[PDB]
Amino acid sequence: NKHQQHLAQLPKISQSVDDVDFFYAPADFRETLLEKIASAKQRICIVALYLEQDDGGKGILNALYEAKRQRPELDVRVLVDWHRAQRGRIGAAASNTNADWYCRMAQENPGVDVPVYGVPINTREALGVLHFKGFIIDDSVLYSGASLNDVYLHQHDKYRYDRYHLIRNRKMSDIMFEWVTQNIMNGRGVNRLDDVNRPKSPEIKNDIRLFRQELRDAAYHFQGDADNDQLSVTPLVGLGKSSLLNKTIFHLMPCAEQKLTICTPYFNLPAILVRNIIQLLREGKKVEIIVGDKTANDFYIPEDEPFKIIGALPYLYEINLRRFLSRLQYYVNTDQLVVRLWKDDDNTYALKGMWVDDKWMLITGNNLNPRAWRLDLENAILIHDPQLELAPQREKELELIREHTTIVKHYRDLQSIADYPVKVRKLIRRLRRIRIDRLISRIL
Ligand SMILES: CCCCCCCCCCCCCCCC(=O)OC[C@H](COP(=O)(O)OP(=O)(O)OC[C@H]1O[C@@H](n2ccc(N)nc2=O)[C@H](O)[C@@H]1O)OC(=O)CCCCCCCCCCCCCCC
Repeated sequence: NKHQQHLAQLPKISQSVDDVDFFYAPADFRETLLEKIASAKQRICIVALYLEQDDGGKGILNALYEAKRQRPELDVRVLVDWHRAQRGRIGAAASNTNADWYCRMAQENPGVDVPVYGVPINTREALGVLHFKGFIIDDSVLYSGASLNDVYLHQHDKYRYDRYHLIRNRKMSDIMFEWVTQNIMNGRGVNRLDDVNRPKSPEIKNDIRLFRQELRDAAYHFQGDADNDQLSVTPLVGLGKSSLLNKTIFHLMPCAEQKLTICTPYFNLPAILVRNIIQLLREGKKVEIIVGDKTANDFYIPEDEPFKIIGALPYLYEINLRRFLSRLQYYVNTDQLVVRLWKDDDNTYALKGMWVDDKWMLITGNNLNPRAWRLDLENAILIHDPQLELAPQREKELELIREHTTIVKHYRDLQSIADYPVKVRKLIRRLRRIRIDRLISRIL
């Protein structure tokens, strides 16, 4: 079996069960992060899509400044997306940016250096973003898809559901930390957001081009020290067709002997992944797909509030799901295909991951969409648990993930375009007439 061989031959870093901690809620993740910031003695590397200027973001940044204040020799770095940091939300009131905020924070803390870098994966945000996940603190990585804001940290009443794994592993964290240092920190495109005279994009357009071309080769290189019959972790990083992550995602699915479970908050599977699923289904195996309700998509705008064009995305992601469910309705009937809609009032959904049987767990920022396949800098940690040492945590986590879901029993239980609000419905129909929906899909 060529797929199983790929996995068997992946380099693997030995992992102690006692150096792996699951957390099951945003608040716990927040507290853990604050716990580790205060405790860190060597380094703190925060890579995130963004670090918002809200109570959540402030909480984390204040704690970083405080850590550096009490340990000047501490190596503290924040890396966020260059483009995202220099704008407000799409279709919101143009405002003070996070980058401006980063500048005020430096000014307001004169003695203490917490460099905030901005990482452009492409010259336009829409064609590439920093989707590298990981908070690297000393010998450990607190790993999550979460960015740093109110909802992701559950600062107040609303939350955004992600996953949270802390892994103490000297070798892995070193590999991840050094990679970030070598391939991002010093690198053409990367500029400091905590500087009022930071450049604009026209000046670095060619720096970004060469940066992307070097990241096209983005990979980790390390010797394996663990065999395929012991708990291990395999850090994976990638961008584009050369991504080892994407190839590992590809080969994982067919390795399922019983069941595959997939999480994504943006359901838009590349054809090659859909074929994997169909294969599994045709072999009598089970496939579980846990996606958010459109109302739990962070692009969703309620009927109440004025409609904005970006608010059409969750509808498109649902169209994708309904089309996918309609094709495979037989397997829903046989109870092999289980599609779960997640919804918890107006809380939002951001879960990623793959589970292959009870043996592999992929924790990743990868949303298994065209964005991750072609555009964005993605990473992951692949946990191999052959002796089932993490079974209590795996089972507990999935139990909690599934709690606020309902199983789709037929595809027509999902709304069709006809049922959508008049402005959305109209917009979407026009896009489908002139096949623009097929085009936009590639950046979704
Ligand atoms: C009214 C004006 C109309 C004009 C529209 C054109 C404007 C385009 C320029 C901006 C392009 C943004 C690209 C973002 C890609 C990204 O973050 O990709 C990664 C992301 C998943 O990252 P993950 O780590 O999983 O985390 P999140 O899910 O929290 O990431 C969501 C990001 O999106 C931001 N956001 C969310 C809601 C909102 N209203 N505005 C925001 O800025 C958040 O602040 C955050 O940065 O994957 C995605 O986000 C998947 C969707 C990609 C969007 C594709 C480009 C924009 C749509 C296309 C234009 C046509 C309109 C639609 C017509 C049907």
